[PDB]
Amino acid sequence: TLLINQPQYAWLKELGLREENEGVYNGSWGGRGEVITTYCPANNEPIARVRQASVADYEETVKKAREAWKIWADIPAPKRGEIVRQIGDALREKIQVLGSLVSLEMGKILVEGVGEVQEYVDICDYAVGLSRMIGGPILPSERSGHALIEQWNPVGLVGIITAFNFPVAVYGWNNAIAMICGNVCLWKGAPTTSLISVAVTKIIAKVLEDNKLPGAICSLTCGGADIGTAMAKDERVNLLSFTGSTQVGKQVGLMVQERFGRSLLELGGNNAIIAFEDADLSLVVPSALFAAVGTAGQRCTTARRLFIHESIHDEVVNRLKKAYAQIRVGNPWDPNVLYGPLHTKQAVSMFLGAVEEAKKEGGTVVYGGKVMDRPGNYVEPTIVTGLGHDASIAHTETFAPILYVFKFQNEEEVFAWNNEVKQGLSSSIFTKDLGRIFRWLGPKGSDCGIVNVNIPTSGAEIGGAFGGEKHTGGGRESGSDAWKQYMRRSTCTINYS
Amino acid sequence: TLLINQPQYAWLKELGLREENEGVYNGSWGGRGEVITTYCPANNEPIARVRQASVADYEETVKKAREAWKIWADIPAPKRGEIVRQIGDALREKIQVLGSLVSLEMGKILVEGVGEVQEYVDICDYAVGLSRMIGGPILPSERSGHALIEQWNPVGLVGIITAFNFPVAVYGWNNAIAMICGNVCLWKGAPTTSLISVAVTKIIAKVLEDNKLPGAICSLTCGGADIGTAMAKDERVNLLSFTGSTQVGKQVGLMVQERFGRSLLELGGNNAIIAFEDADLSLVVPSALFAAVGTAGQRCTTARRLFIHESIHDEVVNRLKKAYAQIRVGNPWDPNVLYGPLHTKQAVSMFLGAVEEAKKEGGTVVYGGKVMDRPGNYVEPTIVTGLGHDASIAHTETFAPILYVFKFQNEEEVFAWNNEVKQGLSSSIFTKDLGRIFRWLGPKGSDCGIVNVNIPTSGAEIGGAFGGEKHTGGGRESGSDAWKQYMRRSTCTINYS
Amino acid sequence: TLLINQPQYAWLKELGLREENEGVYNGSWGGRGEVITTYCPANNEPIARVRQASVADYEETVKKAREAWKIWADIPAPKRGEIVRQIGDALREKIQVLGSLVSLEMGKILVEGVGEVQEYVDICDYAVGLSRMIGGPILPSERSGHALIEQWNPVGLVGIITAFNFPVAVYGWNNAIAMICGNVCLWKGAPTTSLISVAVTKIIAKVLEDNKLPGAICSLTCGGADIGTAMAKDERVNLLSFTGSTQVGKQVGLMVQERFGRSLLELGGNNAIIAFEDADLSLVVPSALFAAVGTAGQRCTTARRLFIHESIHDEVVNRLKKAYAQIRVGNPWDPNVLYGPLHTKQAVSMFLGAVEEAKKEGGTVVYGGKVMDRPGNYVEPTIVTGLGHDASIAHTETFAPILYVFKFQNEEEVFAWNNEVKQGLSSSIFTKDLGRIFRWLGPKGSDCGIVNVNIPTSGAEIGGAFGGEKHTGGGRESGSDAWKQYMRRSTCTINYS
Amino acid sequence: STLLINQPQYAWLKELGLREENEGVYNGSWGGRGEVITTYCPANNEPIARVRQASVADYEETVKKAREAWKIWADIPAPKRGEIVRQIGDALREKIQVLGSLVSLEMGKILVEGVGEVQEYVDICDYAVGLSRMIGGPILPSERSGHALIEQWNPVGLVGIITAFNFPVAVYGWNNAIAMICGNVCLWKGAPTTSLISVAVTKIIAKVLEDNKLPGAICSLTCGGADIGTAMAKDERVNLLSFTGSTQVGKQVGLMVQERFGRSLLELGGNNAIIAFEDADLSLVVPSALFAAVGTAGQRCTTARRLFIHESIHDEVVNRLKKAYAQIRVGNPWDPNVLYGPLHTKQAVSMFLGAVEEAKKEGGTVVYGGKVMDRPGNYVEPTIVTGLGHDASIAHTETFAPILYVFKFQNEEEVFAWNNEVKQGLSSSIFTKDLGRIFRWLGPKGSDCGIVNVNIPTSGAEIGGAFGGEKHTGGGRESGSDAWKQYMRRSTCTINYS
Ligand SMILES: NC(=O)C1=CN([C@@H]2O[C@H](COP(=O)(O)OP(=O)(O)OC[C@H]3O[C@@H](n4cnc5c(N)ncnc54)[C@H](O)[C@@H]3O)[C@@H](O)[C@H]2O)C=CC1
Ligand SMILES: [Br-]
Ligand SMILES: [Br-]
Ligand SMILES: [Br-]
Ligand SMILES: [Br-]
Ligand SMILES: [Br-]
Ligand SMILES: [Br-]
Ligand SMILES: [Br-]
Ligand SMILES: [Br-]
Ligand SMILES: [Br-]
Ligand code: NA
Ligand code: NA
Ligand code: NA
Ligand code: NA
Repeated sequence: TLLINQPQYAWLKELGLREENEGVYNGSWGGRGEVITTYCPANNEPIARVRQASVADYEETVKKAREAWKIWADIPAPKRGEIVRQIGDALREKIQVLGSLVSLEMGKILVEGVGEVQEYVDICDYAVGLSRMIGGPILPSERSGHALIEQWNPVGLVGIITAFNFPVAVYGWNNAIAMICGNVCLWKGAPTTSLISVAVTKIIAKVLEDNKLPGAICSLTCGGADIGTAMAKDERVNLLSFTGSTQVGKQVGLMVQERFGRSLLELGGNNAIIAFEDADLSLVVPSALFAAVGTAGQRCTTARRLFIHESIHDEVVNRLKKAYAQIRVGNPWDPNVLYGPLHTKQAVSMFLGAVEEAKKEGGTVVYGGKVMDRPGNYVEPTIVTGLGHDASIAHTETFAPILYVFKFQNEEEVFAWNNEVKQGLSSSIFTKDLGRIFRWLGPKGSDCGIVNVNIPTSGAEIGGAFGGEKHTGGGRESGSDAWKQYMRRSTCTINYS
Repeated sequence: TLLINQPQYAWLKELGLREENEGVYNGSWGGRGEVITTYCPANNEPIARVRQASVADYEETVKKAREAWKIWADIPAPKRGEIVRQIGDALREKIQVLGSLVSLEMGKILVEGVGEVQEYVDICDYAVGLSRMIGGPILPSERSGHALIEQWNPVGLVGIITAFNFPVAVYGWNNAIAMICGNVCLWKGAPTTSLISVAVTKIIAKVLEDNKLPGAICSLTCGGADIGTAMAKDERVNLLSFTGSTQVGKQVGLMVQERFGRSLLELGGNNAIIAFEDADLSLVVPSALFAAVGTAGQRCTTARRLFIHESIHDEVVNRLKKAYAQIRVGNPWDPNVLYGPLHTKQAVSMFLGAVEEAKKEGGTVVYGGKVMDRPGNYVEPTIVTGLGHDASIAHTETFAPILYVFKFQNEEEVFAWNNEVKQGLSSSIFTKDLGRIFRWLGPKGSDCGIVNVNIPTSGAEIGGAFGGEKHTGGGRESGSDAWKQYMRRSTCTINYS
Repeated sequence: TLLINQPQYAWLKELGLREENEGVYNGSWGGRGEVITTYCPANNEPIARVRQASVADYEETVKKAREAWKIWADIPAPKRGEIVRQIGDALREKIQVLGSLVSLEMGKILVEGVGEVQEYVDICDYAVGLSRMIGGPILPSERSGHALIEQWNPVGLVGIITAFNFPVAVYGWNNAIAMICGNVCLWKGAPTTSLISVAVTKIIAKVLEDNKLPGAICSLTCGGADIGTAMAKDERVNLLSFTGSTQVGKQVGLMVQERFGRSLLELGGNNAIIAFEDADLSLVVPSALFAAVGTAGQRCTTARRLFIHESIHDEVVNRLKKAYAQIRVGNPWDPNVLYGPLHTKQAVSMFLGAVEEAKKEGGTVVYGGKVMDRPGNYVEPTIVTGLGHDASIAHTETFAPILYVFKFQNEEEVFAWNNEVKQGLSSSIFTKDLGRIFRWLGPKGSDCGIVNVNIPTSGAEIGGAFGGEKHTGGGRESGSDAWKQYMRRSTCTINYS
Repeated sequence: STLLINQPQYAWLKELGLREENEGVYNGSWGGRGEVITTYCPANNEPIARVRQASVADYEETVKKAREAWKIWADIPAPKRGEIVRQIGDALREKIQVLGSLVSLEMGKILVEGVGEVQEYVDICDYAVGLSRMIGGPILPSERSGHALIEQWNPVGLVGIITAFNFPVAVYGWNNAIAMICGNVCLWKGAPTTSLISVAVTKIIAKVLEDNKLPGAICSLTCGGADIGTAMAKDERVNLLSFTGSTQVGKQVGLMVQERFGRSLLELGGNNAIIAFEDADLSLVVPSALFAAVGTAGQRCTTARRLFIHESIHDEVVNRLKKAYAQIRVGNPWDPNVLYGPLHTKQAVSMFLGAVEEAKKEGGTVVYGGKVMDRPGNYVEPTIVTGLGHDASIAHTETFAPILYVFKFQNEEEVFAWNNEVKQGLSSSIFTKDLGRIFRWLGPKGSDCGIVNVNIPTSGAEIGGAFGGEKHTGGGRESGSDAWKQYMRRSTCTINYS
């Protein structure tokens, strides 16, 4: 009954997957913890099993990673960059099958599964150049006969805890950067995407082994909250990068603070699109559709709040309802499918709870609101009008395709309403007005980490730093000088005289 | 009875000080909380009194600072830099009397009191240029017809809690940089340096008033742990910069993380000098003396551990104990004095307690270890030989002039011994060996924030970022790109097509 | 009789000027060359005299400057910054009287004279901060046990040749930056602005001498083409910064290239404003007025071409003609005057010849075109319609207030017409269209060094690099990383193993 | 059978797409109506194959096609330009052994160095892919309310690239990779004696562009000599001219470009010194000096030509160097583990003999070498001369041959001055353990060169740094740090949005 044992899913064997897989890698493969079965959300059928990390496995892995670090930190950064280059190429070779796995086990559509792998490929290619650039200034000392230099060094072991919804790319952004920065990594992915974590780790492990390097440079310990908490409490984990809910992230951040560790937190979002009266509606409508319903509303950057100027509110709502009706639903790996399932049955329950709460708080479901009558975790993408901007349910992140729509009149009030929530990840305005655009980007504009114009809330690329403010946690990944979070600065005065 | 009422201390009135002073400034002066008297630690005489902040005063001041922010954040950064330029000149004008107040109330020697004010003047002058530079890159988007820009904006209200020992410079580094970055400030200084906080605030207030700017841009709420905890818990304080003990700093860090605020933590040190066999002993001996006994051992960067190669250990210790015997003791503001009192009686008790625990743990006091028989809080600067490098008292920061001396033989072990403690502020080696120097600066070298060569642990200048790692808390102040901690990054994609 | 000998000009003596002044400074004052008398362009009266540099003076000065460099280059950059801070304050003390001298000898209105001095003060203030920043990265070597550092060192002697029209500020930009970068300076200003060059040099000389530094760090050799040519040919002049005509600059550039020196060329402009149909005309008209007629048309950044969309051409021209008629003409020291004389009688002749050439080429003088019947070098500010955009006289820089007006229809053609001239200094569009703005800033936009939107061609500030492309010569001054032009880069690999 | 390409043992040449006669113009189309040149193997003086160079008409057509191509290329986002450069890196990777071998065959340097050049190009390509997501300027805080201030960088347009014989792949590669990601189109004129290498490289690039449906004139080739080079130097359509070559020609090129207010990037001659202090590790100094002086048969721009040795250690170092020189394996440069090949031309051999005689006239003593080797091809003995004054005319002159001039010194100040007294300013190296001396060398009273090295010879450089020299070396930089800015135009842009 396991999908991996069915002829049609034989392609899973191309990723080295079998009926039961080792979920611990530290140079050797193992797993003496609980065996987990993951399921395909499109049909609720079991795919395969992963043997998770026991406490002893965790302990052994940390020690081995730290031993490997002594070798790795001695390799020149440009040479570490060559390893990351080879990782990029290894990912390229497995792009279709790895993206197909993301669609199968996570449930996003194929083009996005593949796109996710491509993101990891792209950050590897970026990191190769960065590996010849990272460092600080040599500064002019006020003291005669002295040099003053800013040095950057690896922090050591970078733990990486990742969410279900970007089961490849988030790890990738962290890995590529942490690696070139001279750190070793320990990955604990989402339990419900354990096969993806295993598959990615196999690809990287082959590269490390082919280059005669210790595998524990990119260690894996599959597990749940138990392993995650161990990481958060472990003084040997010098930086903990955590991508996940604000509720869990808060606790991770506190645990890391308690031990004077470093954390990089990438937490929840409650992202707004705002359409002004001068907006190009031919642009607004598809943008909002994609931002709200893409990945079945399971992106951290998903649009969950849509503010529309009173003058165009009804036309936009009507056009969006028509667009929602045209959405092609089906198995996420099938041709021309744009809409797949929610990742879990619990997510379906949370969706229904949110819809009922929206109604009690005074909103009207104008499209959707129900579970679809078909196998898997499918729900109707949903549009709610009539809530106050400050409705409790609108201020909460429900990780499901529910879009709350609000009217507004003026720019000052709607910027404030963008900013009034506790989340601070992404935000977008649609307008042609030059001044309004630069005000949006300025100190009285959006308070979010991602501040977009005429592109929706999921608009981001490798070259920029990615993350948010407020309850989104403050960390940054990927581009700009995000790398500095994975290194320790020293200010060094050398008296040579 | 109060020093300010004696003709010889009439100069205090040049700083706007009176017998009883208001300790709250927000545009207006007040203070409804407890009245504190501060004392001269050289003679234990009372200087004057300060009316501290009640809860109502704090609430009033936060609200006024937040209102002022709306005005201040709209002022172009270069024009903010002009205000900072004027602050610099205003401090210049009062450098001698302000330096004298620092010597009187805090107890450091006049040249260091004056030097502290000069540090604030210097960071103001640096910040004037920086106000025309702060920002991020315009990056090449992968999307045709799109711009990608990294913007930086003020965080809002910067709370600044400072320690007794640098009662002007630490505030100054935070103020000058926070200001040019478009933030408003709220200062809560050490209670035992309340007159200094008031004096500095008077100087800045006049500049803001003369420029028709709201005074709450540089607010003051004198108080103790009550006010400081309020600040740590206040969601209205967007960034809390805290300089102080690790113990307190840990709790402040936790309170800020609980509310998803930002913290900048500048905590304790336990700084090592390491003298290799090829060291210039004519440089090591006076460097170690200054690093260990300067400010009566009350710098966060004070040398508390001295590792000496076995071949030269006895010669250095003997030469150092001769040097200690020559130190000139007196009132810290008096001519040619090099050594003043400890800041409080409690510090004397802690000094005595450490000296005795050092003995319980097996150390030998080879110079000092006694209180001095004279008015004020004077202790003998102390050298302890014989302890194991891992003696619990050597691993503890005792904020007094006790120098623990250790033998070593090889480089790798002594680098490990630098690094074994929980603190990570400053470190220094004295050697001529080129390879050893670059190894010290590299990934297997010092783990500290300040990594020095042939200059002691007290060596730093405004052009570099200042701060530590591990239990020192990770924050940076002053130079390089420390300004980024006082601002929020956004990554902005503009579809202009 | 000399104006300086009349009682109402006694304020000239506040600048230390006398009836005959030494025009050579190198630590000592002299000048054995020809004695020049300078004249006020508002009335053609002689002001005072300056003893210029002979060949022997020049030779002695270059030798003394290179000797001074030995000392200066050994002073830490931040301490050089301290000298520059003091120069800025010394300029502040004399801002009104120096500004008055600029109005008298050069002929621009008083607010611009004072503004010019303020520009030098402001670049000094900027440079103080930059003196703690200048340098390059420490880079990650691909070689184990090697360091890789980019160092920057002074070039040595920076010769600075300046134009008549910004007789303080151009020198200032070069001086402040060159100085903090560890260079010594040799100034030859415009002979018709000799008193200004002397006055500025007296201010700097006092700072250097007060600080017991050799005065040849900021040397002065007043003279004409002879001294300028010597500088261009002198291998001891490591960098020659030349601000002036394209014609002269081309020859300076070739002379410097022949000897493998460095040049920084800041040459002519032919700057266009373009007004699109969506422009705010209440903004276009006053911006075009200021940009065209400010400084009597004698800025390098003066608007000389105005392209107006066909829909709005006649209205814009009608509004400009009206605005020109309200210009207040007179003595540039009269506080209500907005328009003074051209700098020389030759300039009047060139103006007249350009006006008559414009007519011969088919243009219509719609406003002005005549020499004014009054004392001094006054001409009417002039507007010419009806020429083709590629009319010969329109492609020529005539350094006088003549604005050539053209119609256009589409964006692509008008961007091409901005770009078709040989000059490449400044450019401006007036529009509200977001896409057009970004395209203007992009690879198919303006080809100039200054690319402005909704602000005219004279829009620039010290934080940015200033200069142009094409026949404007390529050099940059003032902000961003313009400082690198005044230093030599080295790429340094250190094998420490 | 006369041509090496028609002999069976060199059939590997065809793996590069080379034939008996090859088109030496590429602009999307291949051609060449100019003079046919035959290039020769310096190891055996045999002709390899032929290349049809550019006529004036070819040049004109190619510049026009390049400028049309620029309109398309500059509109492609920089990261997508980066992706093309990535693919160029991979295409070079595929041909690395055979293109390296052609470098050894046509140019004459040993195989590890020919392979090494191709690897350098691969490596700068990989660097440029990251850089393509990074290039740009700051957004600055305007002093004006309601205004933005932005520093923008845009392509200059057409970058002409003239290269020398001695790095016939790597120098083009550094310029190409960077120019391309910066949105420029390129026009290459390589050394005539390395025409086959230019053709082979251009075939690799052409295939990548054409496979990606891009116009090939993005990376155009016009093989030729001084006539084509001069045209480029005079052409207003060539926005930046990057010239690598002799100081004598580079001066003229720089003057032509300046005359027309174009931009030049000049990478000219060197006269590079190694200085060994009394405290130097001799076990390091000797092999370093050997590699730096004799590597590439003395035909690197960064070749060590002057060796200053402290009086106390001079005789020992010279003796050890003479011993090491006698142990070098000589052979055909494309054979693995041969360490010493021929000079590039018969003319270069004659100039070597002339320089040795000049050294003797000026009072020097040849303590090793000085003669031609008794073997086929342009082989000369690597040569050590002692006894000259540091200011000897022939020591101040760049002779592109393996002649090392050795000098004694006593004091640091004097020997730093002697490093600096020549007109060239490319590379320099000291060997010492003294911390202060090392930082003084790096400081304002130290080396005046563009490359300033410590305990590694004069040929020590890597792609992450900017590469180039000062003084008569011409001032240009290639490869790393912010060298890219020379391939772009800066604009300072004020936007009033209020
Ligand atoms: N790009 C920029 O920053 C600026 C450019 N300019 C340009 O300057 C020109 C107006 O100023 P002018 O003083 O009339 O220019 P000019 O070219 O006649 O003279 C400029 C300076 O060069 C000197 N000089 C004259 N002949 C020389 C020679 N053969 N060799 C060396 N130096 C020589 C003059 O004495 C003077 O100091 C305009 O073209 C204007 O656009 C003016 C200000 C700024
Ligand atoms: Br998007
Ligand atoms: Br107020
Ligand atoms: Br110190
Ligand atoms: Br005339
Ligand atoms: Br303006
Ligand atoms: Br022809
Ligand atoms: Br032809
Ligand atoms: Br010859
Ligand atoms: Br090397
Ligand atoms: Na279902
Ligand atoms: Na006492
Ligand atoms: Na007149
Ligand atoms: Na031969």
